[PDB]
Amino acid sequence: IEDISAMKNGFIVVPFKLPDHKALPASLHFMFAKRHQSSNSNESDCLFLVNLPLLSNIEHMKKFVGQLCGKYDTVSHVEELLYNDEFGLHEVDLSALTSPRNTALLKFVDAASINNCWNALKKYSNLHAKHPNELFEWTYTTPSFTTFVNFYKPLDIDYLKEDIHTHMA
Amino acid sequence: TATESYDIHIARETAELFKSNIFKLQIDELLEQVKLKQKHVLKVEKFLHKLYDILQEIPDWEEKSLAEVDSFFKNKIVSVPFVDPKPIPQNTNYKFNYKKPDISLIGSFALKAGIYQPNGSSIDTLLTMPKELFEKKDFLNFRCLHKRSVYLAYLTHHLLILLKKDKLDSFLQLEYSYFDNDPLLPILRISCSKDYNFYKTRFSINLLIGFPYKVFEPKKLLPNRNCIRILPATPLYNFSVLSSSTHENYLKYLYKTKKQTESFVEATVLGRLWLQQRGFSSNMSHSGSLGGFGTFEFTILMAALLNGGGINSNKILLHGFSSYQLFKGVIKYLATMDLCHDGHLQFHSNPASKYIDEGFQTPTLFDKSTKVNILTKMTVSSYQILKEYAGETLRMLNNVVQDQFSNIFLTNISRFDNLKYDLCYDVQLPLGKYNNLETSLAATFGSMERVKFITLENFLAHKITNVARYALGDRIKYIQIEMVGQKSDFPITKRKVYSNTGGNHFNFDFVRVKLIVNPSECDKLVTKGPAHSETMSTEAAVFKNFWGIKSSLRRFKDGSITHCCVWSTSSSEPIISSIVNFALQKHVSKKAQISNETIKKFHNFLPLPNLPSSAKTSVLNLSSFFNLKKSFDDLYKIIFQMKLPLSVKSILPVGSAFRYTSLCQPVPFAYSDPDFFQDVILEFETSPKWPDEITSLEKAKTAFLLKIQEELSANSSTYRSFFSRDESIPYNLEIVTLNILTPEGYGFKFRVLTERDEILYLRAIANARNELKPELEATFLKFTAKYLASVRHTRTLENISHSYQFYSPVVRLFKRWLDTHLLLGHITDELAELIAIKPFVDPAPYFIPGSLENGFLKVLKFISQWNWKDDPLILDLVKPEERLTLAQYKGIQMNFTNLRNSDPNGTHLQFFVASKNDPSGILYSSGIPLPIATRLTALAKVAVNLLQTHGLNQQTINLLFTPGLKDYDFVVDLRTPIGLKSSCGILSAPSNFPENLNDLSEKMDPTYQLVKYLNLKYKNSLILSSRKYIGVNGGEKGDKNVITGLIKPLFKGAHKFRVNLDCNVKPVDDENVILNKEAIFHEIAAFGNDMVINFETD
Repeated sequence: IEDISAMKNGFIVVPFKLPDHKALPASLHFMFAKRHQSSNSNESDCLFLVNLPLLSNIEHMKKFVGQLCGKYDTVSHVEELLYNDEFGLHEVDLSALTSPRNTALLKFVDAASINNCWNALKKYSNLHAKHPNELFEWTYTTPSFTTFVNFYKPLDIDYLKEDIHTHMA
Repeated sequence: TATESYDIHIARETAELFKSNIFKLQIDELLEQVKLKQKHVLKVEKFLHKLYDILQEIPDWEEKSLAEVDSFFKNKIVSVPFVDPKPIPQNTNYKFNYKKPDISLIGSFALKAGIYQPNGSSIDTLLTMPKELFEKKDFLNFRCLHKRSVYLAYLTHHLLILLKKDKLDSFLQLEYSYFDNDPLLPILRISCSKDYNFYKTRFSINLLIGFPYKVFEPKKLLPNRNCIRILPATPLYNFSVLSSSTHENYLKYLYKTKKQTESFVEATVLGRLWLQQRGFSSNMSHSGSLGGFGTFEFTILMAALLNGGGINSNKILLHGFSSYQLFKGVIKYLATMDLCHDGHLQFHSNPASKYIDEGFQTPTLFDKSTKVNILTKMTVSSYQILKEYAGETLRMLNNVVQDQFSNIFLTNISRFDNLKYDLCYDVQLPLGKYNNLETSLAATFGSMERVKFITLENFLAHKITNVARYALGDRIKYIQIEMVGQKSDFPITKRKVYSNTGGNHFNFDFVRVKLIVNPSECDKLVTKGPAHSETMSTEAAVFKNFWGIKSSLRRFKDGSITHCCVWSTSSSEPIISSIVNFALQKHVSKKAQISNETIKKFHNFLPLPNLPSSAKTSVLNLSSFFNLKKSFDDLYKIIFQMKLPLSVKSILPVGSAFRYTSLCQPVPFAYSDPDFFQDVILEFETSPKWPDEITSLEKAKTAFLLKIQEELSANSSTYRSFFSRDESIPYNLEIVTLNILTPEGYGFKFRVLTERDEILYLRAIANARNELKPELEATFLKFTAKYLASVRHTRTLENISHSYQFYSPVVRLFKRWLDTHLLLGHITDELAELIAIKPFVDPAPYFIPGSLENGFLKVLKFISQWNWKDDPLILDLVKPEERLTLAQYKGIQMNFTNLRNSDPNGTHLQFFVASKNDPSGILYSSGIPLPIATRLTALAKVAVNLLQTHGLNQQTINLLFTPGLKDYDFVVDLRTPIGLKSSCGILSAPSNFPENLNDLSEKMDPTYQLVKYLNLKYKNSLILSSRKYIGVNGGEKGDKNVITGLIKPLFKGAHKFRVNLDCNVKPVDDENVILNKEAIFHEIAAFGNDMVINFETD
């Protein structure tokens, strides 16, 4: 298993060490990455990512790429994380109809940034076999009590008023 | 006229044809199923033939004094089964003798109406003592009965000798018993253990000793005559004596009728089975059993109705009637023609039967030929119950829609007292011996009582019935007193049944008082007594004496002053429990110990609201819900009267509180309660200006809510309000509710519904690509349930609940049970509500539930037996006798069979639950994971089995509400940093809303959101379950939750790596992957983090 650096379909295997939890007895999470091919203009210089860790966001992805850059002394700037709909909330466009799950695109600022990252990922994918302790830990965002109860809070009236008033004009 | 008669007859035949034809085929099949094989009849007839020979060889002995018989038997194994009062030398001038009997057969076997019974059946062999053994005064003072007992004893002795000789004694069993459990009539019973061995036939032989027809003047043995000189009439005694002379008479009468009427035997089998399922038999009911009306009485009644029966002596049944018409006609007569308080039936077994509209206050079917009251063995309480079962069966027989055959004949309703009855009280009565009764029994059991009641057991059962009936009044509908542990058989070495059980020397261990409750009256505060006047009426004196210290005077709202008793309600028990305790201890025995702990345990599993006097509030009290509605009503007026750009057309409250189904009763300011915010649908007058796309439509709706909120905040500032997102309609991201907090402390959430909404969802389905249509259908279903169907669901349940008073607390307890087992999160409230209503709207062959225990156990029993793969649940959501027609019912059945055509195992849809509100059967039960449905069925079976095995008690009730948490891939313990029991409005009190409405959230369940988002993330691969009501089911502080996890079978094995697998996986090689358990576990632990206390994995 340690010897599997890439899947047959061209996806590089990108493992992370899992942080400890008080309630659980070094396990890995496996993300998968491939260069995205798209004739769509805003999907340029993207890695197609399969199986992102819980609550992945741009800050976490920038940290990861930065650790890669530091380890392999290279330069890579991440622009955006696209189509990260972890909870399936936007899976169907109801708006359009009334008139790739578990996956996302990691978009880089230019062709050089992605090429550098991709080269770094290739070497990263061989660590499992050669130096498993050199794999990076993924530290989950850990939602607080406040984060969960926030879901119950009122909508901001002034934002709402503005949103509605403008849209209705 | 003949042509008139014929036209009516053809009209009736046509009207009855559909059910008639179906019933006949079912009857044919049942009869084949229970048919006695000729080989068995023939095999016992062989033993019976030998028995007749043996008996014919018993030699006559000689006229003997009591002293002489005593001497004769003293040294022998056999005892004389003398009845109480057994004869004394000083009071017995006559003597005793045995001569060869006339042998004959009676009962079903003689009529060839026997059926295969797993338990077996008896053949009644009649042995008539010769007329010369009797003096014409022998009907008096137990003379004939003492002569009878010696005759039987002498027979039993010589039979035993002759059986030993033929070697038959090695497989034959002899014992004494009482015919029809009549203690005046001991008999000998012969049975087989494993050529004359008839063991495999399941027969037993009863040797009945009878008297010759008319040996005693029948008029001297009339029910109103005295035959024990000590004067009070002795109807019980007289029946035992007189009917001992009429056994052959009745067999002849029944045989003649059978010969005249083609379907008589078939109808007899139907009657026997109908009575058997309902716990009735021919046995004496006066000693604390349900009966006095078995196969024999059914056939005698049927025979009488075949020779008249009308008020003007017209025929009720015709000789050519099918077995269906015969059975139905007997049931209809039993249902509608009163034989106790208001009338009786007269017949002639030797002329037309005539209903007479005067009642004797006891069940009466009177044979003018023989002077026998056929119904003597029935108590009033047994008859009243029989008549109600008859009424229910008559209704079932007239149902032209749902098939009732199984309910009528195939369902034993007598196995479990707590299902058959609403309340059952165990009464210990350690009365001691007969000589102890002066102090152990509050009423006198003297000479007059022994003459009337014959036994202490009869006297006692009647006393307890009469006391409980008077004490309870209109709080009950029906009552049965059961002598538990009563025995009918005794050794040939004993005089009678002896007992030392239950701290007494009488024939019972204890007494059970079993009640059918009247829910409109059962828990009322006031027991109403006679009017108060200047001098005490007899009725008022009786009332005062009966109630003692409990009796007082009270002024009613109408100005009347009457004698009454006032009781205290309790959340824990019905007033009935207090009354039974008080009345039995005062009027039956100071030693009585009354217990009914099961009802209290069920009561205490309903969460107690933190409201004034909560613990003293009836389970039937709905004030909490009414107070919420009153608050809503005030807000309704304000909004309805607002001047807005469109006028308000409808404001329709659709939350659980509006139909009395909220798990917890609503409490002011209890905003931790999951049901705190009550949904309300707001509709404006129609307008062509609503947007034609969903985003703009929802924003336009929100614009109207903003105008409402603005006006509310300006001029009704004791209301507070805010806006909330509703994310529960998948893919509609712009729905906003206006949440209003009333000054009374209640919460309402308003959403707008337009005439454009449904059109847009339907268009979305039409527009979606084929692959996506299912998802858009599911969205539309969620929309329909919330916005459209919620109004009819709520109106229907609110309305019919008034006729089903125990439904509200039963469904609430059911939800609590579902939540303790982590099911409630997957089962919609509406589905839970519709399953729970089944025993109320479709009770047959039971009665509508009249207690919390009765209703709750009926719901679990229903689920335990519901094969949801094979059968739909189709409900007529109506009050007791708008019902589905035959065509509508079949159309719904076809929705089910269509569905099963492409979903034959219920993998996609398990519980099909339909009604006039939802003929699709799937509005409230779609999208449930199969493992969840199977677990619900499994738990109901576990529950029913636990109760069948270990009985209903405090320990097993506790177990019903304990999750097992076994068979899961993982189990996570959660603890929230703040306990919510108090702020949920549950007594282990909220008093205001927070200054900043952002702080409402600080007392809301964070674990609810946690589990919601976990399910959204892992929908494709996992099934996660948790408690929805942490305040109720989270322990003493309401802070503990649990998440259970199941890996979907689709993900227990490896798969090809694909981009759309939607699962957290690890590679197993370069082509294949497998679900990564350790990673998933770490994700879940990290998601809950500080709230995750324990994590167990398979």
